[PDB]
Amino acid sequence: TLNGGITDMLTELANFEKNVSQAIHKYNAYRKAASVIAKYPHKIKSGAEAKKLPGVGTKIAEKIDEFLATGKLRKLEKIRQDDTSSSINFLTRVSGIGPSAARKFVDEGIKTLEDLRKNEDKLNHHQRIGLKYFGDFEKRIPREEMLQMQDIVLNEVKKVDSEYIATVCGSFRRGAESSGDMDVLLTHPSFTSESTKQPKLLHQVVEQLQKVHFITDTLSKGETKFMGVCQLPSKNDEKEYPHRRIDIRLIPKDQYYCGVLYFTGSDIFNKNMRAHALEKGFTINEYTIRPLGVTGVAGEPLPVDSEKDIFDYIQWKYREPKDRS
DNA sequence: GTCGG
DNA sequence: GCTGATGCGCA
DNA sequence: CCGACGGCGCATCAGC
Ligand SMILES: [Cl-]
Ligand SMILES: [Cl-]
Ligand code: NA
Ligand code: NA
Ligand code: NA
Ligand code: NA
Repeated sequence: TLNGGITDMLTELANFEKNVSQAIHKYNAYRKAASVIAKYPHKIKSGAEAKKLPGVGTKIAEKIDEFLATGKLRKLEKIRQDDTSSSINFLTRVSGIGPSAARKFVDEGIKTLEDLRKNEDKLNHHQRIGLKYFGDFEKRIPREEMLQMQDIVLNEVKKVDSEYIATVCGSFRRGAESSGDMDVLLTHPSFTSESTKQPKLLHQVVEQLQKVHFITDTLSKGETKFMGVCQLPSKNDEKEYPHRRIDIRLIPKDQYYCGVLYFTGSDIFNKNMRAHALEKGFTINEYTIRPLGVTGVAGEPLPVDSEKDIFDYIQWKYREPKDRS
C-alpha cells in the first residue's frame, strides 16, 4: 500500500541476491528492510528518512533516493535485461529447484517451464512434483478451505487412534483469512524424548490420509517429518480444488506445546516472548523452556502441559493466538 | 547489506 | 555399501 | 573493523 514501489524494489533485490548471487544474508537484509518499510505509517519522501528505520542502511537509502527521483533502479533494469539472471530467478519458483539447480539448468539451456517438461529425466522426484503443480503451489488457500482441510485431518487422525493430538498451526491458528500451506503438528502419549514405545506413529497417519485420497503426493517422509501434497474433494458438477502443500511434524509429547507456541508465531511475537523470557530468567527455544542459573547456564527442561504453562513461567498474561500479531 | 561487539 | 556434505524448504 | 546473521529433517550427491 504505502511505499509499495519501495518494498517491491527491495523484494526484487532480495530475490536476486538469494537466487542469482547465492548470498543468503543479503536476501535477509533486503527482506528485513522491505518488512520494516511496509509497516511505516507515512509515505517515504527521502532515503534519509528511511535510514532511521532499523535495517535500512546507507546503500538502501541511496537506492530509495534513486527510486523516488527516477521511478526505477538502474541496477534492477540491468538485472532484468540479463537473460541468465532472470531465467535462474524464475526457475527457483519451482519447488525443489533452488539457486544451485536453477544455475545448473540454465547453464545447459534449460530456462523455462517448457524446457523443464522436455527434460523431466533431469529432474528429481521433488522437482517433478513442483513442476506438476507449479501454478497450484503459488495460490494462497482461503480460510474457508483451511477450515475444511482441518476437519479432514483432525478427523482421520482420530480414526487411526483417539489419543493422537493434532494441531494446525501457522497464521491460520492466529485467525488469518488465508494461508500459504498447511502445517500440522502431531503428537502421541507413546512418544517422548525419553524413549519411543511405538514405531510408525507418523506413517500410520500419512497412510490413512492417503487411504481417503486427501494426500496425493509425497515430497519427503521419515520418522518425524512428512512433506507432501494434498487436495480437498470436489463435487462432480463443480471445479476441482487446487493441490496444496502439507507438512506434518511428529513431536514428542513433552515438547509438544513449546512446538505449538513456536510454530504458531508470529516471528515478531516469538522474538519478543524469547527476550522477556530471558530476563525472568528462562530460555525458550522450539523444544523446551529451561531456567537460567545465576551464571547463565541453562538447567533441565521444565514440565509443560499446555501453552499457558509457558506464559505462567515468565509471568506473562496469556495471549490467545489471534492476539500474537 | 546492516548491525552490534 | 558406508559416511559426511550439500541442497532444499522450512518458524 | 570484523564476523554474525535460524538451524534442522530428509533426499541426494561426493568421495571413498
Ligand atoms: Cl550473504
Ligand atoms: Cl532443548
Ligand atoms: Na537504519
Ligand atoms: Na524453488
Ligand atoms: Na546482530
Ligand atoms: Na556415487
